[PDB]
Formats: sequence, structure tokens, C-alpha cells
Amino acid sequence: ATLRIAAMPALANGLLPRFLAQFIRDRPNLQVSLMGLPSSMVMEAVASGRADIGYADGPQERQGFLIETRSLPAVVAVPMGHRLAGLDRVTPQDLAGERIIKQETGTLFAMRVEVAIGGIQRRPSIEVSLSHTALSLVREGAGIAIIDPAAAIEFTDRIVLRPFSIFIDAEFLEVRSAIGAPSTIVDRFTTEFWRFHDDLMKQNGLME
Amino acid sequence: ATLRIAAMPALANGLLPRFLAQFIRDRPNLQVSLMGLPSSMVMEAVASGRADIGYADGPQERQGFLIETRSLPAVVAVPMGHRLAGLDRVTPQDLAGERIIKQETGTLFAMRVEVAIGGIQRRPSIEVSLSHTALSLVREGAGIAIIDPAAAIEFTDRIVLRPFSIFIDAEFLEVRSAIGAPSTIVDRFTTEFWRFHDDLMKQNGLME
Ligand SMILES: C[C@@H](N[C@@H](CCCNC(=N)N)C(=O)O)C(=O)O
Ligand SMILES: C[C@@H](N[C@@H](CCCNC(=N)N)C(=O)O)C(=O)O
Repeated sequence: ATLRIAAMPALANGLLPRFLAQFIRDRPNLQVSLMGLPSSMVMEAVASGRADIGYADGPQERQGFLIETRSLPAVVAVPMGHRLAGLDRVTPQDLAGERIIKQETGTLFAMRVEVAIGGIQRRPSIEVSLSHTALSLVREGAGIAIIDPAAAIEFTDRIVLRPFSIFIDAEFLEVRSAIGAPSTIVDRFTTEFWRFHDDLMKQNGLME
Repeated sequence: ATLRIAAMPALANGLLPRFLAQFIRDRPNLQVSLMGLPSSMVMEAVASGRADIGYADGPQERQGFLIETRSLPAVVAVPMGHRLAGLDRVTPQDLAGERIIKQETGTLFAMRVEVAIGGIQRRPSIEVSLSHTALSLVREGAGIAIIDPAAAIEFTDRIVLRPFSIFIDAEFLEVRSAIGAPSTIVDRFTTEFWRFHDDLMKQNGLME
């Protein structure tokens, strides 16, 4: 038995290996691989057959793929003790004067954020590409970030997460080859991962 | 003022943003970017000028680059409470029967590990490409990992690190363009990052 998974770091760093450790605990003869790649390379892995399952940021070219989706609101991550931690939610103008940690310029997620805060004076920001970099900077008191909740979950013991007043789609995809035969093991992983993902998001106030 | 950095996730996830948050705390007008990329893409970023500084796994093609180095022994990461946590050091045969979390097949680091344990019976392993995935799996009790200490440092509160009896080179590179004019800001970052990296490694028993 062999299972090969490819995912972006947002999930490959924290959520997916937490799940994988549950999945395999009683499958001692299941050979597994879990590759952290950029989403673009996640797709190329699934298409070339180098990976059975892919997890990638949305959106992607869906041609040769079977694609399941999750959309969740992005959350605001702020350092412990920040003025904003004492709020029910965070609006664009609450961010005025703050150093904002931004995702990478030109990505769909980054532009959604940038559009939601088009009404505030732009200060010098920090640009990153990994959600985990942003969350580490938040933890260090360097600024605040609007991020996908999947990554944020690994930091809830050391930063504060608050809902944003504006819905910013933080979508990722579970990706399969459109070409292929049924796979019991793949159907099981994907299915249980959703249950596991949905449980965590709902139990932390990040999903309906 | 603008600073652009590209690094592999092993450093871009944890160490580099910890440092960046110190570097910028009193530079409110310094525009910074910190991109997590695969090492191969880290080099392409530095060569094309899309990044001023690169941090990448060793080794790389050194042609158009100025390259500074750190080599440190890889450490063994084991779950809290593991039998091996009670040892001064871990040898190859101490790993017999353990589920080993391996780096990606065919990489120089992965083959160094695999060579150091050629004398043990091979059991089904878990293959990953990010050190943070491996360390998360260790934390979950899924197995043990031989990893670069740079990444391991972000987990010392939740796993146990022990020296390996065999020296496995865990090298990374600070990378600059061979083409260019002096840069005060780049010289400062790199210099202080080394001081910061060296401090942490020495203060955690991971460097001489
Ligand atoms: C860089 C990488 N994605 C980020 C997350 C990007 C923001 N999240 C999102 N769009 N859902 C990561 O894995 O940390 C990618 O290009 O795949
Ligand atoms: C996948 C990525 N490097 C790993 C670390 C690989 C093992 N460490 C090492 N060889 N020093 C990471 O960033 O987690 C790279 O290809 O750049």
C-alpha cells in the first residue's frame, strides 16, 4: 500500500501531518509521502501522476482534475495583547495606522485583502508568501495579518484570532486526476480529512 | 528603502521571521519581503534579481553567486516521552524497529541519513519534503526524524532533540548575486542574521 500526497505549506506544515498521524497510527504497512510544494507545483504533481492527492490554494486550472472545495472566511491574526484582541470583530478602519503583513503581491488572496482595505491610508508593509511566515511575524509583534484560518489554527495558543467584517474567500482545493481508476485508500483519506478539517474549523469558531 | 529575501520554508517559516521582526522593529520605513520558495527557486530568484538575498539548502550551483555557509550536525527529533529521549545520544541501532520520518528521496540530505542507517532493517517510513512536516509528525508521536536543527528549534517546547552519533551535514547557504554594487542594508541583514542564527544554535546545544 502506497499513498502520495502533495500540498502547499499552509496545510503541509501543520494540519495535514496532524491528520496523517491519525490516519496511519494503525496502518503500519502503509507507505506514505507528504510533499510540501507551491500550489502550482501541486497541480503538476497530480497531473503527472507523481502524487495521488493534491491540496492547493484556489483557484487553479481545473481541466484535467477532479476538484473538491472549501471556502472559509479569512481571519485577522493579531499579537497577544494587541488593542484589537479586545474586539468582537475587526473592520477595515480598525486597521488604520497598523503595520499589515500581506501575502504575496498579485495573488488572488492578496488582492482580495488589498481590496477590502482600499479605504485606509497605506503604510509600509511586510510581504510574505507563506501563511506560516505571516503568523510567525504576528506572534513576534511585528504587525497583524489577514490570513487563511487553516494555517492560523496552529498558532491559537500564541496569537489572537478575530473575525473580519468583510468576507475574504480563503479557498483551497483537494485535487485528483480526472484520469484514473477508483481508489479506496484515496477516497478514505480525502473523506476523513474533510471530516477532520471541518471538525477543527468549527470547533475553533472559524466555520459554520 | 526596500529589502527582498527568498528562503526555503525550513528558515522562512520560523527563524527568518523571528529575526526579521527584530531587524525591522525600529525601521518603520523599511519595505521588506520574505518569500518562502523551494531552494531551487530561491537561486532563480537571486539570479534574476527578484530577490536581494537568498537562503537555500546545500548544495547549489555556485556560478553566479556569492555564497556564505553554515554546516551543523543534524539532530534526532523524538516525541516527548519516547524511549530515546532518555539517552545522551542516538546511534543508528537505537533506531531499529522505529518508524522513521524521512526527507525527500534523492535529496543529498535524505541520502546522507539513509547512508548513516544502512545497517538497520528497513521498515515502512513516511516521506516528507519540509522539515516542518517531519517535526509536526514527530510531535504527534508518528515516528522520529533526523533533521536540520534550524527547523527543530521552533519545536523544542514540544519534542525532544538529541545528538546523533554520526555527523550528517545539514548545510544551508546565504546567497547573493555575484553581479552588483555594494549594499549596506544587505550587508547588515546577513551579518546580523548570522549572529542571531549562531546565538540560537549555540544556546540550544546545537552548535560549537
Ligand atoms: C505560497 C503557497 N500558499 C501559501 C498560502 C497562501 C494564502 N492562502 C490561500 N490563498 N488559501 C502557503 O502555503 O502558506 C502557494 O503558493 O501555494
Ligand atoms: C524542501 C525544501 N527544504 C526543506 C529542508 C530540507 C532539509 N534541510 C536541509 N537540507 N538543510 C525545507 O525548507 O523544509 C527545499 O527544497 O528547499
